[PDB]
Amino acid sequence: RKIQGGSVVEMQGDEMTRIIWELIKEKLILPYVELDLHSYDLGIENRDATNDQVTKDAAEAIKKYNVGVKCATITPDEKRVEEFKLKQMWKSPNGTIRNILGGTVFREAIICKNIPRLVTGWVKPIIIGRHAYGDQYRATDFVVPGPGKVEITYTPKDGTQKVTYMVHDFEEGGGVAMGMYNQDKSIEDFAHSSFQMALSKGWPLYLSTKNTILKKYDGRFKDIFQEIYDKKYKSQFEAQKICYEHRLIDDMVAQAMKSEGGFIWACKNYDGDVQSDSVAQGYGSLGMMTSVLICPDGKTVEAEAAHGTVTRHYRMYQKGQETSTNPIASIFAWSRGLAHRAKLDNNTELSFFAKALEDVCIETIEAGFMTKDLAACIKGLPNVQRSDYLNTFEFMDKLGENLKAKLAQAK
Amino acid sequence: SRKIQGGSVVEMQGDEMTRIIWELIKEKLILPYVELDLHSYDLGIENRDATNDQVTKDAAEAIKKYNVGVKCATITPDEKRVEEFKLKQMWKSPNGTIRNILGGTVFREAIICKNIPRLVTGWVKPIIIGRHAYGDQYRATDFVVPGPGKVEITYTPKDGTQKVTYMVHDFEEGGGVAMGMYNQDKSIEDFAHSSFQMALSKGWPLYLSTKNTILKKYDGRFKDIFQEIYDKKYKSQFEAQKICYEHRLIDDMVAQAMKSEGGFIWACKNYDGDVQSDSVAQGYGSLGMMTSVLICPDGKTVEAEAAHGTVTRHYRMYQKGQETSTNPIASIFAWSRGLAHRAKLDNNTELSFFAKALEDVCIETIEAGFMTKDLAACIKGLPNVQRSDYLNTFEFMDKLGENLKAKLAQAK
Ligand SMILES: NC(=O)c1ccc[n+]([C@@H]2O[C@H](COP(=O)([O-])OP(=O)(O)OC[C@H]3O[C@@H](n4cnc5c(N)ncnc54)[C@H](OP(=O)(O)O)[C@@H]3O)[C@@H](O)[C@H]2O)c1
Ligand SMILES: NC(=O)c1ccc[n+]([C@@H]2O[C@H](COP(=O)([O-])OP(=O)(O)OC[C@H]3O[C@@H](n4cnc5c(N)ncnc54)[C@H](OP(=O)(O)O)[C@@H]3O)[C@@H](O)[C@H]2O)c1
Ligand SMILES: O=C([O-])CC(=O)C(=O)O
Ligand SMILES: O=C([O-])CC(=O)C(=O)O
Ligand SMILES: O=C([O-])CC(=O)C(=O)O
Ligand SMILES: O=C([O-])CC(=O)C(=O)O
Repeated sequence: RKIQGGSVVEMQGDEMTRIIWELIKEKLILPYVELDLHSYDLGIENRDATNDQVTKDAAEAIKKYNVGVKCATITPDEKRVEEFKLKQMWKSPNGTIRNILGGTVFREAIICKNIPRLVTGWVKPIIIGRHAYGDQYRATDFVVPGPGKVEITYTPKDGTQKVTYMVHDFEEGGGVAMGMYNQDKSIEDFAHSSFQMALSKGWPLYLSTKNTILKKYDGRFKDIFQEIYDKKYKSQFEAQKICYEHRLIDDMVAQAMKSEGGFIWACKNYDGDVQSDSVAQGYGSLGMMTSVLICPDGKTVEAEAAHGTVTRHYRMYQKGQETSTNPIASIFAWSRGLAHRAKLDNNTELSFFAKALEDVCIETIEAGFMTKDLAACIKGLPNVQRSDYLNTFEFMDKLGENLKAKLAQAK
Repeated sequence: SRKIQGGSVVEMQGDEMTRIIWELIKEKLILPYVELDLHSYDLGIENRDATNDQVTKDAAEAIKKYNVGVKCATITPDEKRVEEFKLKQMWKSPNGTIRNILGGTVFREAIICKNIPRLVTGWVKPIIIGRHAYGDQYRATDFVVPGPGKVEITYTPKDGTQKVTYMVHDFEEGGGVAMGMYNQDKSIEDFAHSSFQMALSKGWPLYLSTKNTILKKYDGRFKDIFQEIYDKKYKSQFEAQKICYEHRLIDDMVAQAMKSEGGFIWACKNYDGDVQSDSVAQGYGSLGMMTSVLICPDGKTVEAEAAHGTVTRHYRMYQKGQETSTNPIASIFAWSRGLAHRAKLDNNTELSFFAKALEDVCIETIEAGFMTKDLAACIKGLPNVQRSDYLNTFEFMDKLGENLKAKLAQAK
């Protein structure tokens, strides 16, 4: 009999990750777990067919059932419009979901003992807490077609006192302009999540901004964090002998690069996006990172891989050429979602299954069976032979066999 | 004098630890050997406050006139700096002010010594960042939103046609923050040309990073302008030199850079060039070992600087009587790169030799085992560094001065 899993929102995606997602459900999930599975096809063609309504529906379902697991998706630009004959240049589904749910996206490498890093000093984990709301990911941007003025205006709801600011007077030619924003409550929730995560690990917490340049916008982040620290967390931090520090982002990225790891890094949305990929690659691979959106309600989570649809590998797949795409991040999307589902429901067998799934992945790699990205960590990319790694499908097969044995040996 | 006649140079003095080092460089490495028509602007925080920041604008105009500026790191004030110095205003970054006036691309690259281990194992070839020097976050209009209300952004055509208004956000609960930022077509085009030309001159591929999937209009403009200029002007030359141009999304690009062997030009939007130049500098060894030169679109005007800041934390150690070991190399290369460009403009052979000899002295000294503590930590690991492994700030300047004097004396 299969494990009774409960309610989980599943979002399918695009290109190489869509194929991997199918293999994960077929070989690793469905043979062992029966789920109340609420599935939403966020493939690009279905998003286009539904005028992106399928994306909004999925987000509302995550809010209802409190657990979502999402496959990487195409965010379309002009080249994608021509490729898929799109009606519109749809917004990122991740930006849409995060805008609705809010919260902090926590990202952390998945570590194997036999995988050398590219950054020599990182012997302890770096955990990025990426603010999931606003800034560049909910911006209003446009092409300035020629000479003219761009202004930004604030009108208070108690229609008494409006302010207009000059952004730029385009005297010659055109260019681009944009407005973006963030909300106090969202920044407050982001602070609370970062302080709580640091206390949960017993590690120092660092916030990065560029408040010397964006004195008002980034100053608000720095001020809210410091206020919340002083009033709610300072004594707990002092009790655990850990600290909280604000740093300018350019200092911070260099400090992280030379650190030993073992800190929480609170990142504004954009910095969290960019630096999580830098950090993932520094440890090993984009295929070896977890990403979990923890919503401010302390109950709803959305788990995903940090990487994209791996288009470049997909193009090799389309030509029949052998590919070796790392599926572990996609697998930990499922394992982290199912683990949270089990924690909500006190589902003992599902908790065991989710941890066993993660253990199989680590054990398999550490025994010497891995995809090409990890073989390249060990040997160096010029020295990688075909005999050093498994292709995507061989590796999925090896994981399937090792999970079968683990679950059988457990019964 | 019998010194090298070096010509006209705009000098911009700065703050905290770099101000101390800056004077040591002039006193020990420059002025004993080079006679300069020095146009000095004190961009220390106190003189900027006293002149209501006018000294900063005057300095930028002087760089325009004399085509060469060398700049010390400066404090950009926030609330805490206003309190520390009782400033009249939260002045804007002098770097932003100068760059907004001059425009161009800031090219940044590590300074490599053969005995200094990297933190990033793969980087055996140079990574050159071309940072767009204009616009975006560094000439933004940002403000606090004090409570519920609407933020909108409007474009008013100069030709009288219909104004366009877009909603930014309806704040329905509480306040927050909002901002507008922009960039200009001509500046983006100049940024493209500079990046393509740098790639061809070094003979390396070029990569532009944006987030055009998200900022489809704003960043799509960068991508489209680069691609059109590539197709119309540079693609044939790239193909002849066996190199390529590619646009990549920024999160892919930073991971690609991490695992690369190096050997590429990286065209960065203003903010990314700021942040990633610090990450790259540290990856090769130290923030003290990176050059930074703003190359203006006129192909004649340059401003050289270090990429790091005023090193406040070391300055605080100096103020309390604690020994410091701050790396001056980036500050020295600001002078050497500025003087080298002055020499190129003037066909000044002796000055060109002096500027190269100055850089060689820095590299030879470190490779001979004389270095500041950051570089000793590269070799031994910070926990294993002993006092005998390095020289303090002043000792290292003295050793460079000794080695420069010896090199120039042998050269005659
Ligand atoms: N969360 C999301 O849904 C998400 C995130 C990012 C991007 N995207 C979307 O994904 C599409 C492609 O974006 P992109 O090419 O910039 O980013 P990407 O899909 O993350 O791939 C970039 C490169 O990273 C390496 N990589 C990423 N994941 C890997 C894995 N699982 N195994 C092995 N290598 C991996 C590969 O490098 P090599 O080529 O060197 O092998 C790959 O070509 C775009 O349409 C974008 O909008 C979606
Ligand atoms: N171009 C510019 O004018 C510029 C650029 C950046 C910042 N700033 C300004 O500089 C001030 C301080 O900013 P910050 O502390 O964020 O950045 P910073 O001055 O670059 O220093 C940050 C840290 O980097 C290391 N570092 C930087 N330069 C070094 C050198 N020459 N030798 C050895 N180590 C070096 C030190 O790390 P450890 O503490 O670990 O030793 C230092 O504390 C601020 O007022 C800021 O506005 C100016
Ligand atoms: O923000 C992310 O995590 C990935 C992204 O930019 C997109 O969804 O296109
Ligand atoms: O951009 C403008 O038209 C004026 C302004 O705010 C600036 O000099 O940054
Ligand atoms: O932009 C730079 O090169 C350094 C910076 O942010 C500042 O001047 O405060
Ligand atoms: O923010 C608003 O009020 C409407 C809008 O532009 C969005 O939903 O991003």
